[PDB]
Amino acid sequence: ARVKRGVIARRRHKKILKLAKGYYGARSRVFRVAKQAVIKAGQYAYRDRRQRKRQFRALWIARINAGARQNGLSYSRLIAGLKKAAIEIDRKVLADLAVNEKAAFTAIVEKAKASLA
Amino acid sequence: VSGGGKKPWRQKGTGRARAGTIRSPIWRGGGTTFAAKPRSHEQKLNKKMYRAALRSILAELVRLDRLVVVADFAVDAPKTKGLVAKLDTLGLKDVLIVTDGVDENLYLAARNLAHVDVRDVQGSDPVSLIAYDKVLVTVSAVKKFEELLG
RNA sequence: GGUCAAGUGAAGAAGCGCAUACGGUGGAUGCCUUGGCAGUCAGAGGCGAUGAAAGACGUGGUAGCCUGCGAAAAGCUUCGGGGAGUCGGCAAACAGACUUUGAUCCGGAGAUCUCUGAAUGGGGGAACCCACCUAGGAUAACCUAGGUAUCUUGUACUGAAUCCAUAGGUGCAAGAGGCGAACCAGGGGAACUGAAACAUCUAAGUACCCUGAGGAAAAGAAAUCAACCGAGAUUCCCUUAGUAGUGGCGAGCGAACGGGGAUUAGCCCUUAAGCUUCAUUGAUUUUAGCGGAACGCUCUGGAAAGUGCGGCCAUAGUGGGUGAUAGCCCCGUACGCGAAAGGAUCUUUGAAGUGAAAUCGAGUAGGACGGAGCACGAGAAACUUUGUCUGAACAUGGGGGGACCAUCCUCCAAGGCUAAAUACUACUGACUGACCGAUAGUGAACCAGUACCGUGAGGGAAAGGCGAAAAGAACCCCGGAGAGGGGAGUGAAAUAGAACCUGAAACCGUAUGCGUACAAGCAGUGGGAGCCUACUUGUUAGGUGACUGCGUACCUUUUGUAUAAUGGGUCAGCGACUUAUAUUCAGUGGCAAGCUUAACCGUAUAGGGUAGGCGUAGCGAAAGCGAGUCUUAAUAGGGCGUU
RNA sequence: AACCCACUCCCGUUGAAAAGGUAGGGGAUGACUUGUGGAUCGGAGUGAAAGGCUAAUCAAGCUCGGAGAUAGCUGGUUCUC
RNA sequence: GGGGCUCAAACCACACACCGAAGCUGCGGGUGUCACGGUGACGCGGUAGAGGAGCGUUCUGUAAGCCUGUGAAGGUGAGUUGAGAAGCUUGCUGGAGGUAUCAGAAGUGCGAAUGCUGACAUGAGUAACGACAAUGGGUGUGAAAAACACCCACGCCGAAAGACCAAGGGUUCCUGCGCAACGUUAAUCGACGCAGGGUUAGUCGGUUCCUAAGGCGAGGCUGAAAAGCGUAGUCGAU
RNA sequence: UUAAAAACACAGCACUCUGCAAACACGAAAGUGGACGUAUAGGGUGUGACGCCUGCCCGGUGCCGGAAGGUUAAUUGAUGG
RNA sequence: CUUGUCGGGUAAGUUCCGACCUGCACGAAUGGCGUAACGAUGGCGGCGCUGUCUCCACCCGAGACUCAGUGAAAUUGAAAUCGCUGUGAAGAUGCAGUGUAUCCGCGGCUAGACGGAAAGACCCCGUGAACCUUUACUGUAGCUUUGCACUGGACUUUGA
RNA sequence: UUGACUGCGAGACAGACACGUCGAGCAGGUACGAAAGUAGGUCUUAGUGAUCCGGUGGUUCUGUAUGGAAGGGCCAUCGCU
Ligand SMILES: [Mg+2]
Ligand SMILES: [Mg+2]
Ligand SMILES: [Mg+2]
Ligand SMILES: [Mg+2]
Ligand SMILES: [Mg+2]
Ligand SMILES: [Mg+2]
Ligand SMILES: [Mg+2]
Ligand SMILES: [Mg+2]
Ligand SMILES: [Mg+2]
Ligand SMILES: [Mg+2]
Ligand SMILES: [Mg+2]
Ligand SMILES: [Mg+2]
Ligand SMILES: [Mg+2]
Ligand SMILES: [Mg+2]
Ligand SMILES: [Mg+2]
Ligand SMILES: [Mg+2]
Ligand SMILES: [Mg+2]
Ligand SMILES: [Mg+2]
Ligand SMILES: [Mg+2]
Ligand SMILES: [Mg+2]
Ligand SMILES: [Mg+2]
Ligand SMILES: [Mg+2]
Ligand SMILES: [Mg+2]
Ligand SMILES: [Mg+2]
Ligand SMILES: [Mg+2]
Ligand SMILES: [Mg+2]
Ligand SMILES: [Mg+2]
Ligand SMILES: [Mg+2]
Ligand SMILES: [Mg+2]
Ligand SMILES: [Mg+2]
Ligand SMILES: [Mg+2]
Ligand SMILES: [Mg+2]
Ligand SMILES: [Mg+2]
Ligand SMILES: [Mg+2]
Ligand SMILES: [Mg+2]
Ligand SMILES: [Mg+2]
Ligand SMILES: [Mg+2]
Ligand SMILES: [Mg+2]
Ligand SMILES: [Mg+2]
Ligand SMILES: [Mg+2]
Ligand SMILES: [Mg+2]
Ligand SMILES: [Mg+2]
Ligand SMILES: [Mg+2]
Ligand SMILES: [Mg+2]
Ligand SMILES: [Mg+2]
Ligand SMILES: [Mg+2]
Ligand SMILES: [Mg+2]
Ligand SMILES: [Mg+2]
Ligand SMILES: [Mg+2]
Ligand SMILES: [Mg+2]
Ligand SMILES: [Mg+2]
Ligand SMILES: [Mg+2]
Ligand SMILES: [Mg+2]
Ligand SMILES: [Mg+2]
Ligand SMILES: [Mg+2]
Ligand SMILES: [Mg+2]
Ligand SMILES: [Mg+2]
Ligand SMILES: [Mg+2]
Ligand SMILES: [Mg+2]
Ligand SMILES: [Mg+2]
Ligand SMILES: [Mg+2]
Ligand SMILES: [Mg+2]
Ligand SMILES: [Mg+2]
Ligand SMILES: [Mg+2]
Ligand SMILES: [Mg+2]
Ligand SMILES: [Mg+2]
Ligand SMILES: [Mg+2]
Ligand SMILES: [Mg+2]
Ligand SMILES: [Mg+2]
Ligand SMILES: [Mg+2]
Ligand SMILES: [Mg+2]
Ligand SMILES: [Mg+2]
Ligand SMILES: [Mg+2]
Ligand SMILES: [Mg+2]
Ligand SMILES: [Mg+2]
Ligand SMILES: [Mg+2]
Ligand SMILES: [Mg+2]
Ligand SMILES: [Mg+2]
Ligand SMILES: [Mg+2]
Ligand SMILES: [Mg+2]
Ligand SMILES: [Mg+2]
Ligand SMILES: [Mg+2]
Ligand SMILES: [Mg+2]
Ligand SMILES: [Mg+2]
Ligand SMILES: [Mg+2]
Ligand SMILES: [Mg+2]
Ligand SMILES: [Mg+2]
Ligand SMILES: [Mg+2]
Ligand SMILES: [Mg+2]
Ligand SMILES: [Mg+2]
Ligand SMILES: [Mg+2]
Ligand SMILES: [Mg+2]
Ligand SMILES: [Mg+2]
Ligand SMILES: [Mg+2]
Ligand SMILES: [Mg+2]
Ligand SMILES: [Mg+2]
Ligand SMILES: [Mg+2]
Ligand SMILES: [Mg+2]
Ligand SMILES: [Mg+2]
Ligand SMILES: [Mg+2]
Ligand SMILES: [Mg+2]
Ligand SMILES: [Mg+2]
Ligand SMILES: [Mg+2]
Ligand SMILES: [Mg+2]
Ligand SMILES: [Mg+2]
Ligand SMILES: [Mg+2]
Ligand SMILES: [Mg+2]
Ligand SMILES: [Mg+2]
Ligand SMILES: [Mg+2]
Ligand SMILES: [Mg+2]
Ligand SMILES: [Mg+2]
Ligand SMILES: [Mg+2]
Ligand SMILES: [Mg+2]
Ligand SMILES: [Mg+2]
Ligand SMILES: [Mg+2]
Ligand SMILES: [Mg+2]
Ligand SMILES: [Mg+2]
Ligand SMILES: [Mg+2]
Ligand SMILES: [Mg+2]
Ligand SMILES: [Mg+2]
Ligand SMILES: [Mg+2]
Ligand SMILES: [Mg+2]
Ligand SMILES: [Mg+2]
Ligand SMILES: [Mg+2]
Ligand SMILES: [Mg+2]
Ligand SMILES: [Mg+2]
Ligand SMILES: [Mg+2]
Ligand SMILES: [Mg+2]
Ligand SMILES: [Mg+2]
Ligand SMILES: [Mg+2]
Ligand SMILES: [Mg+2]
Ligand SMILES: [Mg+2]
Ligand SMILES: [Mg+2]
Ligand SMILES: [Mg+2]
Ligand SMILES: [Mg+2]
Ligand SMILES: [Mg+2]
Ligand SMILES: [Mg+2]
Ligand SMILES: [Mg+2]
Ligand SMILES: [Mg+2]
Ligand SMILES: [Mg+2]
Ligand SMILES: [Mg+2]
Ligand SMILES: [Mg+2]
Ligand SMILES: [Mg+2]
Ligand SMILES: [Mg+2]
Ligand SMILES: [Mg+2]
Ligand SMILES: [Mg+2]
Ligand SMILES: [Mg+2]
Ligand SMILES: [Mg+2]
Ligand SMILES: [Mg+2]
Ligand SMILES: [Mg+2]
Ligand SMILES: [Mg+2]
Ligand SMILES: [Mg+2]
Ligand SMILES: [Mg+2]
Ligand SMILES: [Mg+2]
Ligand SMILES: [Mg+2]
Ligand SMILES: [Mg+2]
Ligand SMILES: [Mg+2]
Ligand SMILES: [Mg+2]
Ligand SMILES: [Mg+2]
Ligand SMILES: [Mg+2]
Ligand SMILES: [Mg+2]
Ligand SMILES: [Mg+2]
Ligand SMILES: [Mg+2]
Ligand SMILES: [Mg+2]
Ligand SMILES: [Mg+2]
Ligand SMILES: [Mg+2]
Ligand SMILES: [Mg+2]
Ligand SMILES: [Mg+2]
Ligand SMILES: [Mg+2]
Ligand SMILES: [Mg+2]
Ligand SMILES: [Mg+2]
Ligand SMILES: [Mg+2]
Ligand SMILES: [Mg+2]
Ligand SMILES: [Mg+2]
Ligand SMILES: [Mg+2]
Ligand SMILES: [Mg+2]
Ligand SMILES: [Mg+2]
Ligand SMILES: [Mg+2]
Ligand SMILES: [Mg+2]
Ligand SMILES: [Mg+2]
Ligand SMILES: [Mg+2]
Ligand SMILES: [Mg+2]
Ligand SMILES: [Mg+2]
Ligand SMILES: [Mg+2]
Ligand SMILES: [Mg+2]
Ligand SMILES: [Mg+2]
Ligand SMILES: [Mg+2]
Ligand SMILES: [Mg+2]
Ligand SMILES: [Mg+2]
Ligand SMILES: [Mg+2]
Ligand SMILES: [Mg+2]
Ligand SMILES: [Mg+2]
Ligand SMILES: [Mg+2]
Ligand SMILES: [Mg+2]
Ligand SMILES: [Mg+2]
Ligand SMILES: [Mg+2]
Ligand SMILES: [Mg+2]
Ligand SMILES: [Mg+2]
Ligand SMILES: [Mg+2]
Ligand SMILES: [Mg+2]
Ligand SMILES: [Mg+2]
Ligand SMILES: [Mg+2]
Ligand SMILES: [Mg+2]
Ligand SMILES: [Mg+2]
Ligand SMILES: [Mg+2]
Ligand SMILES: [Mg+2]
Ligand SMILES: [Mg+2]
Ligand SMILES: [Mg+2]
Ligand SMILES: [Mg+2]
Ligand SMILES: [Mg+2]
Ligand SMILES: [Mg+2]
Ligand SMILES: [Mg+2]
Ligand SMILES: [Mg+2]
Ligand SMILES: [Mg+2]
Ligand SMILES: [Mg+2]
Ligand SMILES: [Mg+2]
Ligand SMILES: [Mg+2]
Ligand SMILES: [Mg+2]
Ligand SMILES: [Mg+2]
Ligand SMILES: [Mg+2]
Ligand SMILES: [Mg+2]
Ligand SMILES: [Mg+2]
Ligand SMILES: [Mg+2]
Ligand SMILES: [Mg+2]
Ligand SMILES: [Mg+2]
Ligand SMILES: [Mg+2]
Ligand SMILES: [Mg+2]
Ligand SMILES: [Mg+2]
Ligand SMILES: [Mg+2]
Ligand SMILES: [Mg+2]
Ligand SMILES: [Mg+2]
Ligand SMILES: [Mg+2]
Ligand SMILES: [Mg+2]
Ligand SMILES: [Mg+2]
Ligand SMILES: [Mg+2]
Ligand SMILES: [Mg+2]
Ligand SMILES: [Mg+2]
Ligand SMILES: [Mg+2]
Ligand SMILES: [Mg+2]
Ligand SMILES: [Mg+2]
Ligand SMILES: [Mg+2]
Ligand SMILES: [Mg+2]
Ligand SMILES: [Mg+2]
Ligand SMILES: [Mg+2]
Ligand SMILES: [Mg+2]
Ligand SMILES: [Mg+2]
Ligand SMILES: [Mg+2]
Ligand SMILES: [Mg+2]
């Protein structure tokens, strides 16, 4: 029983070369270079699911700082004031109100201020 | 493999990978690494393990109603159509016929019949008893299984 | 609306990137096969001086090569078969013919059979040169047919030193010589390697070289083993047993007795079985052939063997191929018949020969020295054999029973012949394969031991596929009376067009969409505007990716590599833990104080065969004793073992 | 001078050439040079001796066998959880 | 680390707030072990290495089955399903084969070995085009002329770069017809392709006659065998 | 085929061996060379035209001569156990 | 030691020539000391001559350069392939910080890519290999001693 | 005066193995001491070398047809800078 490798080997190389679509030069058309490019792309994607959550908290916090100082308060003093009174609203929701619903953000900043913080 | 007695090139200095023979298994026309030789595939089965499987098969054939017992089964003159009519009375098409001794006439018929085999008590193996849809046995052959199989 | 100023900044790509669509190159993959590989069952096991194996040259209606033949040259004569086409293939055309008054074709027996080659009349650089003798025929400068090597054996004649007769010399007959894959019996005989170095030892009496024989060979009928009971020639298989031994007692080597089988057989020197060669008596096979059953309609289709419906044959039903898948279309198959003439085998009965050595074994048995062989390496070392040197007895005698002696037992050496069971396959036929399928399988599917390489010995490739059928593209146009194309035709299909099935990847292009000329690095990824396309007209799908956060390839080797340490230009194909025999442990089964057979028979995967192996008892170095035993003066102690 | 040789420079070094070329150099009646044919070879030959030469190969030629020598050493070793 | 920093954005004390990991919590999934009868509990980084469970390829049985010209294998896109190796369904191409399920058997899975064979890239349209005797016009032919033929001039060799024997080669010789490949460019030309033709001996050279070095060598002598040496003899030119 | 030399050879010199079937060399051997030679010859070794010369040591290791004594092989086999 | 010391030659002489003797470590056929002629032999010094040089300039041919035709090679993981100062398998185009900088050719030069080429030849290791030496070990061809055989007769000396 | 004894040995310490170290108690025979008792060398820790092979003294073993013997086993002991 002699087994020939032609059909199975070709099917396996085409799966890798389809994931390497859009890469530059030999990274999208030769198997040896495209195999390493696909592995490193998956290494980056695993790490950047952690970094996506970090990059978005930093963006919300920076926008909350800009909106609070327009009402006479810094970010660190507003967070302490919110925790003092009641509020559990996310940084994600807070950054949305700072840009879109500016009259609601002012009310929250004014209530956090009234907690003497 | 023929040829390949000498080194293709000297060991050092040519800038090529080391070679000792052109008939290497890594080369195009070279030999097979673990080439085969004619060997035997034949296991040992205990005499009693063989009989225990026959008892197990025959017991299951009765439970599944795939065994038909008749009082003697003989035909006169070798004619395939003579046997086909006889088997049609019992309503069997794919059948194994077991008798205490294979008659010449019954062997000459059923030789060209497609899904019919005529065997003997000592000639019927575990595979044939499972392969066919029905087994036809005579009372004289049933007595013969009891002596052989206890 | 005008001028001025400040701000802002679309489009415009020499060329590149990604995506998609079409091509090109290239030849993978799939499917296929006139070629290989390994077996089983048979055959017959040699050819050659009556000229072999192997060749050169020639031979055809027309050039070459392959096949066949040999100046009578793809053939001549006879028998036997058949039953209409034929003049071999690559490889086609044009011609000339052959014939039911029997061709081509197949088988048996004949005839012819150049030159070289053991090559054989003498030479020689193989395929060439030069001769002599006899018989017959021509008259010119020869023709035809036979002879002429060497050695051995036998025979006839002849005859040196030398009288005799010896060596020698001529003539007749008979034989040999050379080739061949293996098997067999002999002569000569390594090393690498292992011993984790290496001398003894091993590898191994292997590889290799040489010489003889045969279809087999060799060996074979006890001066053999056993053990006080017996067996009964030789050969081969399975066990005894990796035991007793042997061994720098290292690495290693390794029996026999006794059992189970295959085969069956002995006969002579007061002259036999047997074997050869003739002549006869019958039978059987081989070399060629002959007969050999049973199907129609319908649908799709270029074409049915496929769909649907109904039948028939069977000692013939998973054969091959026919326009796609056929028991009933063809060739076949089961089953029946067959041979003018050769071959072979077995069978009667007649002859000739051989066996054959004459008369029971003397330079023999035994011994001393040096070696070889026995599983046994000098060892307590028996036995066989012999290079050197010696050397008996005569059946009230001689050999052996592992130093040697005694007693018993058992054989009769120095003379022969003998089948079967056993080994091997270069070669021929049939059948088979959980073998390969064109980088595989033979090096070799194809004009391969070729092309090519080397002075030579020698080494040694690449290279398969149109289509069912050549129906292989008449004719027109561009072009050099080209190459190559555009039409037209053939075809089911020419993007099946001869470099012809399918036609992947690397690699190279054309077209369209988006991006790219102030911007620094493993080229990706998290986020993300804009533009283009499609339709569900935007919580959608596809293509691009301005800008921005992070981010120094893979393998190996290492304490540690982005490492400026190793490896890789890329693609496609191939490429590395197997098999046999002995074992131990685990899982899963069958039997169970028992379990299981090996060779071998076989009604052949059944059944038989229980010789043997393991278990049911241990202790001791052993004799031995035994649920005990060893140590010891010791039923004390202790070691090992026992429910 | 021819002929045999090979002292120097340069060029060439992927060469016109796997040892050459141009310009100079030595011997040139002799222990000379050369054609044809022949003899000696692998632990062997030959050597006015360099371990030189024996078919571009020499501190032991080439070829085929033992033979898949051996390699405590480098390299490589192929799907998934 | 840079910009920049002086009642600091330095240093010494004290205080309160915030940011900040794949740590912890929240929400949704998957798995290992143990206990109970699907729940509870705590685990789930990993090289050498040990243990467990699987995917896919070829062949054999199941299979005289089932699928298939209303289109098999293969190739090329799209969609979809699993934790993965992978599976499934379809458009186009292709034109005749494939193998469900569960078992059995392996030439069973490549990116590396300065791996082997074939094809194709980069260098790059870059180096080079082989003695630095040397060429310029006219005419003809032809699809096309720097190179072919002829003519008029110019250069080079001439103890050769001219003639002739031998060795070696083997048709390269001459003539018609050609230009794909060969010729380091083109070619109408050629030592290239096709087809014809061409070599005439008593005196030339061999053969025949003779021998040298040397070879072979009837008998012979020697040697485990193969064989060595050699006499008569007979080969061997230079 | 990176070394042409001071390296090798050389004429001359000396030592030593060899009486001819020579010493010596190639050959399991037959035989062949030396040599169809014969000590003014042949082999080996060193030195190296020519001139003047070549000194001391015989303890070591070689070679040559001696044969009294000591040691000493195969072989033989008294004696003892 | 050492470029010993003295003399000569030069403006200046580790080389050269002539001496001295303290010969690390000359020496008499592995010859000692001389020697005319000879040498593509080693060292030193003069005359002539000069692009050897100060210090290069111009000119002539063959390449290089451009156009037409034909058309290689080693190399190569993939490249969107800058400087500096640090860091770091310890000497960075690729990492950190920072500075510069529109995109692409052609003619030149070689500072780097630890540039290409050849599994370092130096060095060490392997219970590796060859070949060479000898008073290493164990053997052996050859040469030589003696016993027996081929191999006999007689006489004499002499031991038992 | 010979306890520098003979057969053992509960139990330990050390320790990859092969080796090593300590030892109450029992049985035989002893020596000292009136006796309880002490004694299996020396105040302790170095003074050493495996297996193979060969030799010597014993021996309820074996002993290749049988009775012996040779040879082997067991116990004691000898031969390694
Ligand atoms: Mg394969
Ligand atoms: Mg992209
Ligand atoms: Mg963050
Ligand atoms: Mg965060
Ligand atoms: Mg062959
Ligand atoms: Mg070879
Ligand atoms: Mg190689
Ligand atoms: Mg090889
Ligand atoms: Mg090899
Ligand atoms: Mg091949
Ligand atoms: Mg092969
Ligand atoms: Mg192969
Ligand atoms: Mg059985
Ligand atoms: Mg049947
Ligand atoms: Mg472009
Ligand atoms: Mg593009
Ligand atoms: Mg593109
Ligand atoms: Mg036969
Ligand atoms: Mg014959
Ligand atoms: Mg011919
Ligand atoms: Mg011919
Ligand atoms: Mg012919
Ligand atoms: Mg022929
Ligand atoms: Mg004739
Ligand atoms: Mg006829
Ligand atoms: Mg002849
Ligand atoms: Mg002849
Ligand atoms: Mg004759
Ligand atoms: Mg002749
Ligand atoms: Mg005579
Ligand atoms: Mg013969
Ligand atoms: Mg043969
Ligand atoms: Mg022999
Ligand atoms: Mg033999
Ligand atoms: Mg022998
Ligand atoms: Mg050896
Ligand atoms: Mg060894
Ligand atoms: Mg070893
Ligand atoms: Mg060694
Ligand atoms: Mg040894
Ligand atoms: Mg030795
Ligand atoms: Mg041996
Ligand atoms: Mg032999
Ligand atoms: Mg024969
Ligand atoms: Mg015979
Ligand atoms: Mg024969
Ligand atoms: Mg015969
Ligand atoms: Mg036979
Ligand atoms: Mg015989
Ligand atoms: Mg015989
Ligand atoms: Mg008796
Ligand atoms: Mg008998
Ligand atoms: Mg040993
Ligand atoms: Mg036996
Ligand atoms: Mg027996
Ligand atoms: Mg026939
Ligand atoms: Mg017929
Ligand atoms: Mg028929
Ligand atoms: Mg028939
Ligand atoms: Mg068929
Ligand atoms: Mg078809
Ligand atoms: Mg059919
Ligand atoms: Mg029909
Ligand atoms: Mg007798
Ligand atoms: Mg004797
Ligand atoms: Mg002897
Ligand atoms: Mg012996
Ligand atoms: Mg021994
Ligand atoms: Mg005896
Ligand atoms: Mg004798
Ligand atoms: Mg005897
Ligand atoms: Mg007797
Ligand atoms: Mg005895
Ligand atoms: Mg015996
Ligand atoms: Mg006899
Ligand atoms: Mg045999
Ligand atoms: Mg046979
Ligand atoms: Mg193919
Ligand atoms: Mg092939
Ligand atoms: Mg091949
Ligand atoms: Mg050649
Ligand atoms: Mg040739
Ligand atoms: Mg048509
Ligand atoms: Mg197509
Ligand atoms: Mg087609
Ligand atoms: Mg087809
Ligand atoms: Mg095609
Ligand atoms: Mg492609
Ligand atoms: Mg482009
Ligand atoms: Mg821009
Ligand atoms: Mg700027
Ligand atoms: Mg850049
Ligand atoms: Mg995104
Ligand atoms: Mg989008
Ligand atoms: Mg992005
Ligand atoms: Mg980015
Ligand atoms: Mg980075
Ligand atoms: Mg970064
Ligand atoms: Mg690597
Ligand atoms: Mg390292
Ligand atoms: Mg290191
Ligand atoms: Mg370290
Ligand atoms: Mg790092
Ligand atoms: Mg790297
Ligand atoms: Mg780098
Ligand atoms: Mg390196
Ligand atoms: Mg690197
Ligand atoms: Mg390294
Ligand atoms: Mg590399
Ligand atoms: Mg292969
Ligand atoms: Mg078990
Ligand atoms: Mg069990
Ligand atoms: Mg006890
Ligand atoms: Mg116990
Ligand atoms: Mg010379
Ligand atoms: Mg010059
Ligand atoms: Mg010259
Ligand atoms: Mg001359
Ligand atoms: Mg002269
Ligand atoms: Mg002269
Ligand atoms: Mg001269
Ligand atoms: Mg001459
Ligand atoms: Mg010659
Ligand atoms: Mg020769
Ligand atoms: Mg040699
Ligand atoms: Mg030599
Ligand atoms: Mg020499
Ligand atoms: Mg030599
Ligand atoms: Mg030397
Ligand atoms: Mg050669
Ligand atoms: Mg050479
Ligand atoms: Mg050698
Ligand atoms: Mg071997
Ligand atoms: Mg070999
Ligand atoms: Mg090898
Ligand atoms: Mg190695
Ligand atoms: Mg090591
Ligand atoms: Mg390495
Ligand atoms: Mg390697
Ligand atoms: Mg920073
Ligand atoms: Mg303050
Ligand atoms: Mg905090
Ligand atoms: Mg977090
Ligand atoms: Mg966690
Ligand atoms: Mg949860
Ligand atoms: Mg964890
Ligand atoms: Mg884990
Ligand atoms: Mg199947
Ligand atoms: Mg279709
Ligand atoms: Mg398939
Ligand atoms: Mg398809
Ligand atoms: Mg088919
Ligand atoms: Mg299947
Ligand atoms: Mg394979
Ligand atoms: Mg293979
Ligand atoms: Mg394999
Ligand atoms: Mg494989
Ligand atoms: Mg790999
Ligand atoms: Mg690959
Ligand atoms: Mg890998
Ligand atoms: Mg390379
Ligand atoms: Mg390799
Ligand atoms: Mg590779
Ligand atoms: Mg390759
Ligand atoms: Mg290019
Ligand atoms: Mg360039
Ligand atoms: Mg250039
Ligand atoms: Mg150029
Ligand atoms: Mg040139
Ligand atoms: Mg002109
Ligand atoms: Mg010209
Ligand atoms: Mg002249
Ligand atoms: Mg001329
Ligand atoms: Mg001329
Ligand atoms: Mg000629
Ligand atoms: Mg030629
Ligand atoms: Mg011609
Ligand atoms: Mg011509
Ligand atoms: Mg012409
Ligand atoms: Mg043209
Ligand atoms: Mg050409
Ligand atoms: Mg051309
Ligand atoms: Mg040229
Ligand atoms: Mg021509
Ligand atoms: Mg002669
Ligand atoms: Mg001769
Ligand atoms: Mg003769
Ligand atoms: Mg002659
Ligand atoms: Mg002549
Ligand atoms: Mg030289
Ligand atoms: Mg010279
Ligand atoms: Mg030179
Ligand atoms: Mg010299
Ligand atoms: Mg001589
Ligand atoms: Mg003399
Ligand atoms: Mg001499
Ligand atoms: Mg001298
Ligand atoms: Mg001299
Ligand atoms: Mg000299
Ligand atoms: Mg001198
Ligand atoms: Mg002396
Ligand atoms: Mg003296
Ligand atoms: Mg003397
Ligand atoms: Mg000095
Ligand atoms: Mg001085
Ligand atoms: Mg001075
Ligand atoms: Mg000077
Ligand atoms: Mg001077
Ligand atoms: Mg001086
Ligand atoms: Mg001094
Ligand atoms: Mg001196
Ligand atoms: Mg002297
Ligand atoms: Mg001296
Ligand atoms: Mg002097
Ligand atoms: Mg001279
Ligand atoms: Mg000279
Ligand atoms: Mg001079
Ligand atoms: Mg000067
Ligand atoms: Mg100038
Ligand atoms: Mg110029
Ligand atoms: Mg151009
Ligand atoms: Mg150009
Ligand atoms: Mg830097
Ligand atoms: Mg740095
Ligand atoms: Mg930098
Ligand atoms: Mg980077
Ligand atoms: Mg950086
Ligand atoms: Mg970083
Ligand atoms: Mg440039
Ligand atoms: Mg340059
Ligand atoms: Mg550079
Ligand atoms: Mg460098
Ligand atoms: Mg380098
Ligand atoms: Mg290597
Ligand atoms: Mg190395
Ligand atoms: Mg050592
Ligand atoms: Mg070692
Ligand atoms: Mg030596
Ligand atoms: Mg020695
Ligand atoms: Mg000797
Ligand atoms: Mg003698
Ligand atoms: Mg004492
Ligand atoms: Mg005590
Ligand atoms: Mg006591
Ligand atoms: Mg007392
Ligand atoms: Mg030893
Ligand atoms: Mg006895
Ligand atoms: Mg004894």
